[PDB]
Amino acid sequence: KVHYSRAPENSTKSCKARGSDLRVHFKNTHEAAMALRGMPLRRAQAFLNHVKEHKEIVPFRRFHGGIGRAAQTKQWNTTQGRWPVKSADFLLDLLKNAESNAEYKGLDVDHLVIEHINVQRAAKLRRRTYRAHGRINPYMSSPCHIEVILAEKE
Amino acid sequence: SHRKFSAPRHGHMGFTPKKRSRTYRGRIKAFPKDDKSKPIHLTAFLGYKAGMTHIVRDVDKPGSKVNKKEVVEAVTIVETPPMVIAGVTGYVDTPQGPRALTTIWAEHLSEEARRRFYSNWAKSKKKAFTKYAKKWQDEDGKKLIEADFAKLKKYCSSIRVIAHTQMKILRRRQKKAHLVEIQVNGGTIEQKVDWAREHLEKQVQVDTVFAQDEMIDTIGVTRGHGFKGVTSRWHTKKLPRKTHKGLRKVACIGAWHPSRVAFTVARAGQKGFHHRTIINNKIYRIGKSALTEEGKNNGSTEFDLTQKTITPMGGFPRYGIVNQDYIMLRGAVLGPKKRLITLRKSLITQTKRVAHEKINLKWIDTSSKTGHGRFQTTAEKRAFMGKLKRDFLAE
RNA sequence: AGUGAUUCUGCGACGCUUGCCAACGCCAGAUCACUCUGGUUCAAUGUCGGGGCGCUAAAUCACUUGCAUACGACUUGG
RNA sequence: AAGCGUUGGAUUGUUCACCCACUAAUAGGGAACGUGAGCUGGGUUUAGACCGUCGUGAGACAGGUUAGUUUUACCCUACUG
RNA sequence: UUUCUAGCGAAACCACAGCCAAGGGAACGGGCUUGGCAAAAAUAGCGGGGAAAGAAGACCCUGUUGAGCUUGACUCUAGUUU
RNA sequence: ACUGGAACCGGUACGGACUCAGGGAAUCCGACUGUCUAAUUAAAACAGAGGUGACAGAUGGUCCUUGCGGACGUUGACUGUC
RNA sequence: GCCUCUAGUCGAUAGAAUAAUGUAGGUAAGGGAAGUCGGCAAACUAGAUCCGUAACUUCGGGAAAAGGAUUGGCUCCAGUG
RNA sequence: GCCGUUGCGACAAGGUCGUAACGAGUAGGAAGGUCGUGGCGGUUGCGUUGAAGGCUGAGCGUAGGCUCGGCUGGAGCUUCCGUCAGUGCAGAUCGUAAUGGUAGUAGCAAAUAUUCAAGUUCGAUCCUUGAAGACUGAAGUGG
RNA sequence: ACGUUUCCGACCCGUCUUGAAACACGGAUUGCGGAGUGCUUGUCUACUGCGAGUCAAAGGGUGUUAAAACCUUGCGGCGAA
RNA sequence: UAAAUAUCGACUCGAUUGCGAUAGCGAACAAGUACCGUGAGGGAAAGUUGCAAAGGACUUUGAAGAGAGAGUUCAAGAGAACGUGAAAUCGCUGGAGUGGAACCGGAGACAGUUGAU
Repeated sequence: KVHYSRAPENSTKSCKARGSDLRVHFKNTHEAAMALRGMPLRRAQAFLNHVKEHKEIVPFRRFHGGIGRAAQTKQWNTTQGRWPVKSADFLLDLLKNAESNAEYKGLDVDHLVIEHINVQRAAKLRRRTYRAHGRINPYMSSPCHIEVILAEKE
Repeated sequence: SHRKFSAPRHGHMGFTPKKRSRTYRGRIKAFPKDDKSKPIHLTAFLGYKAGMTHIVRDVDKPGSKVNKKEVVEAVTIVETPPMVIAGVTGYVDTPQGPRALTTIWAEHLSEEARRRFYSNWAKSKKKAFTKYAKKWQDEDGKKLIEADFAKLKKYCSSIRVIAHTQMKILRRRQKKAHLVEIQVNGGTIEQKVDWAREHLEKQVQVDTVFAQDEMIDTIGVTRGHGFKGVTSRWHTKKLPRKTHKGLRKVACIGAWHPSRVAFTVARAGQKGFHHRTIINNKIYRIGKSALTEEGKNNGSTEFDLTQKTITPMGGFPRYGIVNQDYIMLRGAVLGPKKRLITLRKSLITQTKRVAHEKINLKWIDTSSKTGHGRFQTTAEKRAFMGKLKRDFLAE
C-alpha cells in the first residue's frame, strides 16, 4: 500500500521487501534500520543478532532524548545507543523476506548489499489511560512501515 | 536584606571545581627552587600507600608538657621500591614559558616501562622503541644522540630525568610501570646532564632522595566517594525534620537578582578523587627492603629487640606485604591503600622547630589490622596461646 | 661549521644561467582601436594514474581487576 | 582600610525590644522590605465558635481568643558534577 | 524508588525564542543601544530566573448588574380582628 | 484442672517474640455519655438532665391545605407545644 | 497478636546495579529540649501475682494514682473432688 | 526621469493628449478597481485529443490578483452586459477536524516470592504437569 | 525569484491606551466555517416615468412556455389651503 | 344555518434566482439510532472502488500479518479504511550552511534559469 521512497539503479540485479503497519516503535526501528545502511546482507544479519545478544549497540542519532550511555557506543562515534530487540526481530524478518525474493529472482545471495532502507510512521493505534481526578488521556501506539532494497554488488 | 546572624561560608572556593582528577597519577605542579651550589640530587619519588599503624616515640621538645615523655603517634607506610632512570629531558625558557627541547631515552628500556605506551600490550606486537634502540648502535644515530646531549647541555635551563617504577619485584597483578619527570637540582646544567647520562638505565634508591626527620610533600588523588549531596560534599546544615521534598539540601541557592545561580553555591556532585598536594609530612623512618640482610628486621627499633618486619600480623589489609624500601610518614596520607603517591621535597625553607626535631622511635606496632590485634608476632601469639588441636593432630 | 625565542646564516664543491661594446648589424615579431590574461599571471590544497628510495602498527568490543563508578568514564591482566 | 570575624540563650509570631552569659568584637545595611514549584505556617488573611463595646436588627470592630487543604518541573537557561 | 536495560508509553505548557553588565524605555529586557563575549552532540542533578504553570482577582473600586438576610425604608400581600 | 511453697540449674535477659497507659502539679472552657460543617474548622460550638416563664379546659391552643379537609390527637394540665 | 492443618493463592511488567534526593523502617558516643511558635515527631510506660497509694471529693470516686518486689527451666512438697 | 492627484487646456471623446503645481497620516469619509467569490436573465466560447480541483517553471500588474508551461485528475467549465448576494479572515481563552516540540521522556515502585525439570508451541518469567520454597491463616486470599 | 555569502538597516503581531518590544492581555501548528443582516417606518441624496396631478389597493377580465405578462377604478393614498 | 376565511398537523401532488455532506431538518447512511442520565431528558459521527467484481487464479518466503512475482482493468499509483488527495507534521537521497536564536528589507557576487533577425 505504501510506495517505495526510492527505486533501484537497475531492477534486474536487485530485490525489494516491504512491511506495513508493523506494531513496533517507529523511533527504535528507525534508528536500528539506519544503522544498517550500506551493510552487506550477512553483515546486517550478524549485526542484528549481535544487537539481540547485547554484543553490538544501535546508535541513536536522532531520537536520543534521555537515552543512556554505554561502552559499545564508541564504535559508532556517538555517546548514546540502545539494543532494540523487537526492532531487530522485525528487521530480521524483513531481511529474510528480501533474501527469499532474491532467491526467487535467481540472484547470488552471497553478494547482496543493502542499497536502500527506510522506515516511515504509520497510522497510530488508540488506547486509554486513566489519570487522577477522573480524567482520561490517550495511550497511543506508533507503528511503522519498513522497506528495503537489496542490490547485487560486483 | 542582610542575613540576621553571620557565619563563614561552607568550604574553600580555591579547591573548586570538585571534579574528578584529570589523571590517576599525581602531577607535580612545582619543583623546589634549584640551587647550583648543592650536590646533584633528585627532587621527587614515587611510592604506594601501604597502610597505617602507630608508634611510640620519645619527644624532645623543650618547654613542652610531653618533653622527655613517650607519646603514641599514628603513621603511614609508603612502600618505595627503587626507580629506574630511563631518559633525560630539558626545558628552555621562552616568552611563553619553559618548553621541552629534546628527550634522550636509554638504549634498553624495560618491558614494564614500555608497557606504559600501550593499552593492549599483550595483544600488540610490542614495537615501541624498537627502531630507537638501534639508533644507539648506529653511526648516524649515535651522532644524533650526541647532538641531543649537546643541545641539552647548551640551551636548557632545567633538566629532568624520566624515571619509572619497577613492578615485577612487587609480585602483584599490575605490570605496567609508572613514568614521571623528576627535576634534577644541584650543580650546573652541564653537570646535571652528565649525571643523568651516567645514571641512565640505573636504579635510584629512596634513601638517596630523602633523609630522615625531613619534611616532604605528598601529591596525589584523594579517596573517591562518587556522587554526593550537599550535606556531605560541602557540609551544610541539615534542614529541619519537617521539611517537605528533602532536608539534605541547601534551602536557598540564590537571591532573585542576579537572576542566575552563582558558582559559589553548594551543589551535589562528585566527592573525592581530587588532586591534592599536602605539605609538611615528617619522615619518621626510612626502612630498607625486608628481603635484604640490612632490612631483615625493619619493623624493630633500638629499644624493641624483637625480630619483626614492618608488615603487620597477617599482611597489610587490602594491600599485601611490604618487602621493599619504605618511608614512615607521620599522620595521614591522601588516597586509599595501594594508591600511588608522589613524594616531593619541600619548596619551603623549613624554619619551625618541628622540621628539625629528631625522631626517636621506641616501638612500632605490627599487630593485625583486621580485627583487634592482640599480638605483635606470630611467634608471640603461638607462645601465648600454647598448642592447639591442629598441632596435636599434626603430631 | 654555526645559529634554539627552528628555522635561518657563513664557508666551500658542483651544475643552470647572468653584464657591456661593434649593434638594432642581421633574422623573427603584426590578431585590424581598448574592454579578465603579464595577452598561458600566481598560490593553496583534494583525488586518480605511473615510477624512485622506503615501513610492515594500533585502538576498540567482550571478559578480567577494584584504588573507580548513577550510566559513560577511571585503574589493571591475558 | 570591607581581607577576615561579628556568637549561646529566657519571654514574644514578632522585625524591634529587654535581660542572662561568653567573647577580639558582639558594627550597620543591600540583593523584588534577597530567599514559600526551598521549608514552616506561629502571625496576618475566608467560611465554625467565644467575649467586650457598638447596632432595634441582620451585623461591625489595625479589639482580644480558639481551630482552620501550602499544588506542578520531565521544558529553556543558569549552576553542579 | 530514582539509576541502566527489554517491552510499553502519556500529559501540562508553547508569539518567536532562550549567556550577561549598564543605559534608556510602560520608571525591574532574551530581543533595542554601548560594552563583556561567542564552538558539536549529550547523561545525572538542581530549584536563581523564564515578573514559570494552574484560574477572565474570591481583596479594593466602578456598574443607574444581582442574590441571601434584617428592619423604624417605599409599595403590597396570606392570615387574622372588627 | 487450678492454687501456694521449697531445692537445684543458666544467662547479657525469664510478660526473653507477640500483644498492651509514661507519670505528676496547676490555670481556662464545657458538668458528664452524646452530636456536628460528607471533600481544609470535632471545638469552648449543638444536645443534654435540671431551672424558670408563656399560652391552652376542647364552642380551646399551635400548625398545614387553593379548597374540601387534615396533624399534635388512640391526646386532656403529673397533658401539649413554645 | 504470632506460627500451623483443610481449602486457596504466588495475581500485582520483568532483569542488572545499589549514585545523589526521596518514601518507609532500624540504630547511635557524651549532653538531654540548648531545637522549635510550640517536646511536632520519636523515645519512654505497659501482661500477671504480692505490697502500697496523696490533695481533693457531689462520699460514688480520684486509682492502673504515685511507687516497689516477683516472673525462665527442672526435680519435688501441700491443698482443692 | 517616471507614476498618480489637482487645476487649466486641445482635439470628432465613458477617450486620448498637453501643461503647471503638488503627493505625511490614526479614528473617519468618499472614489476607482478588464481585484476576487456564488447565483439569475442574456450573450461569447472551451471540453475524455482531458473540465473543475491539486502541486509548481516563464511572465504581467504599484497592489488586490491574472495569464501561460510542466505533472496529477477524470466531467465539467467560461467571456462580456445588467442585476442580485449566506461575497474575501491571522487573531475573537473563536467553532470543528487533524497534527507537532515536549518524548521514547514522566512513568508502569502498596498488598513478603519465587526457583528447578518437563509438556505444548514457529514462539513460554506469565499456559499446563511434577518437585521445592513461601503466603492468606477459620472476624480467610476458604465454602 | 523563499539557495549560499558578504556590506547597511532590522525588537512580535492584534488590541485597549497619553504612552507597548514590554515584566499588559489573546496567539503551539494547519485546514475548513466565522461577524453591520432582514423587514417596517422616516429623512436626504442620485437615477427613471408622468406632471396639477401621480400611484393606484383589494377585486374583476383574460392568459396553458397560467404564481408571469396584458387590460381594467364616480370611489382610495399622497399632492393641489 | 352553507359560501367567501384560517391551516400543510394528516393523506396525495407540482415547483424553486434556496443548501450541496462543518451546508441543508438533529438525521442524504441499520437517526431520534449508538451512547449518556435514576429520572424529567440529552443526543452524535457516519455520502463516493470500477462501465462491469472482472474484488487479484497461480508460483514463492513466512506460523501469520504480510511481502516478491503474476493476473484483471481505459486505468489500479482506482485493491477493499478503495474518486480526487491540499496544509500542518514527518522519513529517505543529493547539495549547501552551521561560535548564545532564527527569520526579514535594500545592494551586489556566486550557483542557477532563461532569451538571442
